[PDB]
Amino acid sequence: PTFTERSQLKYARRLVVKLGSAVITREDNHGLALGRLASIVEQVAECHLEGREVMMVTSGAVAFGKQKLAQELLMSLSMRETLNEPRAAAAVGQSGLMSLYDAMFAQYGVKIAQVLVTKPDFYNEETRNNLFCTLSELISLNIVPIINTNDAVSPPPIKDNDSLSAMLAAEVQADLLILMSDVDGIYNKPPWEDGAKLMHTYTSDSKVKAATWALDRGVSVVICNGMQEKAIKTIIGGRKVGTFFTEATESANAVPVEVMAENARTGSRQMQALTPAQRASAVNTLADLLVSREKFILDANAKDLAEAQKSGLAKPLLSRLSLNPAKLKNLSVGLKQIAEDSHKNVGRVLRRTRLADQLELKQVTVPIGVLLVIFESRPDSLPQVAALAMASANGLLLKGGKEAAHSNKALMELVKEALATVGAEHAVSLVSTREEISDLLSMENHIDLIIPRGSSDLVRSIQQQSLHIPVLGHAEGVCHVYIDRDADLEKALRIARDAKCDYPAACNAMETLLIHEDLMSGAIFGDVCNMLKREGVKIYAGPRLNQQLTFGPPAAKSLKHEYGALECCIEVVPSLDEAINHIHTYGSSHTDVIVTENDAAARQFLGSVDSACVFHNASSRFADGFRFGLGAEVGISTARIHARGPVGVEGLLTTKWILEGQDHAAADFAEGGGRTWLHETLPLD
Amino acid sequence: VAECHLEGREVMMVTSGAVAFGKQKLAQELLMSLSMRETLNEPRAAAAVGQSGLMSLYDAMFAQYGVKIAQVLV
Repeated sequence: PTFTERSQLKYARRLVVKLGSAVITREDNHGLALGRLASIVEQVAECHLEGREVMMVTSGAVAFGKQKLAQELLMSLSMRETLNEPRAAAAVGQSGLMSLYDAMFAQYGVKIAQVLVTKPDFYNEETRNNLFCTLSELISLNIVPIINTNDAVSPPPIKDNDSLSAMLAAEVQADLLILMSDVDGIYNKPPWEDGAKLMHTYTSDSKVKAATWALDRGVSVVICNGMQEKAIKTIIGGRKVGTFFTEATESANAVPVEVMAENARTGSRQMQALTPAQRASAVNTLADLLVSREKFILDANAKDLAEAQKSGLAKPLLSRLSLNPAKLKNLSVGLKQIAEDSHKNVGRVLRRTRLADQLELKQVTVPIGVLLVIFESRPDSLPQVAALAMASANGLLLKGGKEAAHSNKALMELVKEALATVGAEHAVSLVSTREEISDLLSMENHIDLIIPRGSSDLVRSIQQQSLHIPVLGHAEGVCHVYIDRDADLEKALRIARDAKCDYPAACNAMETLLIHEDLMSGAIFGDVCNMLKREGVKIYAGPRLNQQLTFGPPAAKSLKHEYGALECCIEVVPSLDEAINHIHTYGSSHTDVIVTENDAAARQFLGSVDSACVFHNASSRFADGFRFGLGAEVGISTARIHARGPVGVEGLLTTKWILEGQDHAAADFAEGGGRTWLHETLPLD
Repeated sequence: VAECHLEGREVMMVTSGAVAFGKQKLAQELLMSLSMRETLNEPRAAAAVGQSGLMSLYDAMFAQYGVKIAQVLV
């Protein structure tokens, strides 16, 4: 079986389609699946005019024949009686079906040739070889030999069209093999069972038996879904459809998906009972080991970035690939601060209240569970997020990028060691090297939270891709600035300086500007535009300014665009309320800032604006959590739930209600029992 | 045949000459599949090809008269 991977399909030369009887007929048994049939034939004529070697093996003649025979038998009775067989249908259907195929194909210039066979024809070797050389000749002549079994005179380990197709594919020595059947694939139990798990690849029934048999002779077998649209062009498209069949890539190559997740769940439950300074000691040891074997990891990083450099794929990426013992020291000290602050994050009380005699309760913090972080290779965060997990005592699934994968593996074994030290388990599992983002993205019930961290491309591709799963992270940092008629100019000057000039590539970086039109005449417009020129900032403009000015800067494509570089649209309005309108109209509710000296307008703004965060005489670059004294954050959430913007450690917990009644019961508290409600909010511990 | 059968008689042709038609088709193809350089100077194959095409032709012709046919190889 030369081919082994669903990219290698691009290069199959000789392939053998095989349609099932379910494909041809409908459920009404009143015709054909003409749409499906002609679709298959169009795909085959395409993939053959390409140059490939293709030879269908049909089926379902008897169904068509039965339709025809029934109609005739109706049409041949006495009108009196109207007022109250394998071989026959076989032959009739064979004729009509060949005619139909022939018209359809000749619509594409190609030519066909019926070839009927029987079972004993395989037992005579000479017959077998005559058939073989015949088929090879036909194919060599650019012909599409539509094979079938001579059921018309001799109905039938060849016991079907399927085993037939297998034996053929072997003898013909073809590349591929497609059993376009009724069902869509394979599971470890019927759909009306437990374990509806698709066998997108198959390691190592009648269908499956033939699959085994043939696959043991050099062919590469597939099984698709007959009713699955654009089947063949997509299988050749390489995309994972149906149950591909190849040999094993066992855990020596990769644990498939889940065992990692469940191992992580288990170890999370383990460390759940390992609170008091256990994980603190763990992160202490981890920072130590980070500063103790950096030479190894420095050299791994150096070599891996040097390897990636020959590709030269992305200057931002290749620059983030920088790693030096300065960053190592920064990571170590941040992790030390994590160890410090992470003392009593978990298992902490929130409420203390009694309802009845000896009937108290509380609502206690608790890890979230299985976390899947995803990020372009910025390996500096790997130990960061690992420390976050092991402080929060929740498991963590890891999947970065192919870049720096070796350095990532180094960091991974580092942290795995440091955790196995105390924790009794590597309650963490990395996986990389072609981890089919969409697939595990679709998998549910084990993962909890998607944490994209790489860059805006990642978060976008996720949001558009992610479906039915808690995600995090913003989509784009379309910040907004407003300056009031009650604001000194140089303030706004240095403010816009720190705003745009500081790091235009940031996510939380400003990309717009809004000014009270009243003060437009105060030369401040010119001041700021000239300052932007001092920084060489591309300036766009909007309808209000274009109306206002004569020559002016160029226009703007769309108010809801982001640049990431020295480009910032600028608009101007009269009304603070109008500012509210515009912001809410375009802004991502991500960030905002007010520069003014009156609080009345300022506080009205603040109370009215619905950003993720608002400010006063400050900088959008303040949005880093670490700047908030929040400790090591994990990301920036614009989602309307559970967390806003700076997401520290607490954004990685939930609560759990616990109660200890004596013998209490619900109906007991009703008037039928001497039980009351107290709701005395006991002072939390 | 369609006449003498719409009359009511019982008729069932037994054709021949598939290989000739097949040879015509095969020759044309073999021409159409050479390098333009070389252009400047088998029972079973023709059998099957002719069988297909011939059955198609009979089928169109007969269906022009309402009757229906059915290939039977032996």
